[PDB]
Amino acid sequence: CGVPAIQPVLS
Amino acid sequence: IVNGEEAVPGSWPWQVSLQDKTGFHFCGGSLINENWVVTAAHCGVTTSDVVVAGEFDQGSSSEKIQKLKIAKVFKNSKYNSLTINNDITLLKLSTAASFSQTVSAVCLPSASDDFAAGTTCVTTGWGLTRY
Amino acid sequence: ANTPDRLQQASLPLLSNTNCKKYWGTKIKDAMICAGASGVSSCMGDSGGPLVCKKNGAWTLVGIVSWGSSTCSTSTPGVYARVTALVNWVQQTLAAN
Amino acid sequence: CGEKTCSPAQVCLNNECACTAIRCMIFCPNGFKVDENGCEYPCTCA
Repeated sequence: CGVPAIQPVLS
Repeated sequence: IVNGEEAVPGSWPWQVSLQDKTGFHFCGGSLINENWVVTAAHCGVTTSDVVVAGEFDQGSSSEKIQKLKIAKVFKNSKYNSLTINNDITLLKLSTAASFSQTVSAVCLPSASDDFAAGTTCVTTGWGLTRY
Repeated sequence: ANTPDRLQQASLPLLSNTNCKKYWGTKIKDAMICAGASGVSSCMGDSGGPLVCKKNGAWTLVGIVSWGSSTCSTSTPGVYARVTALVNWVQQTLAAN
Repeated sequence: CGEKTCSPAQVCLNNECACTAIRCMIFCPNGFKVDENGCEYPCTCA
């Protein structure tokens, strides 16, 4: 849980 | 979200969209596992409402999303309409979700975990970008 | 007007409950947690949504969008259900079913 | 409250009824339900 396979990208 | 930012498609796997029989998105939700979703008690969800997972662009007609049906709703009985305290609801699906790259679960904390003020967190959703 | 089609994300700081009372007075209970007031805000349609923060490698659900400014003010913080105060209820529920 | 009684979606501040500045982030296709005094309820759709 909590580990997106598609890593989140923020500013 | 006001002043929010368009997210990377699929980068937030647990985020679901709740929709009524009329088709309107009214609340968000989070998959804690394949059979359960956590949302707000004040969303007043019913078993005729649908949970949509794995989506990014709700206005798309080609993306492969998972329209999951709801078996039962559990609104925290302690929820107070006047104070909006204990604002939580758990959803048990009829159509279990199939986890993969674009559909996953978020972790749950323990009752004793402490997240200090000042900590940078993140919030997501399909809420208004201006009211 | 009309809820956006594409998923949105935003970064924001958590606030201590005492601080939060600055904007919401006594309406802030122990089972709630605030975040924002940093030029970002949750708006109609985000409720039920998640508020995740990292704890050893993983995004954990610290809050669930609940309520806030009626105009979605970026200068006031939004309020969330403090999951740590509700996880116990959650656990019991998942076991009884 | 003051020299009168507030309605369901009203709060008493400064000894006067007034609509609440609070709203649940729920999306209401028809907007928030309105109370007898014209004030929007904070967490119930119309």
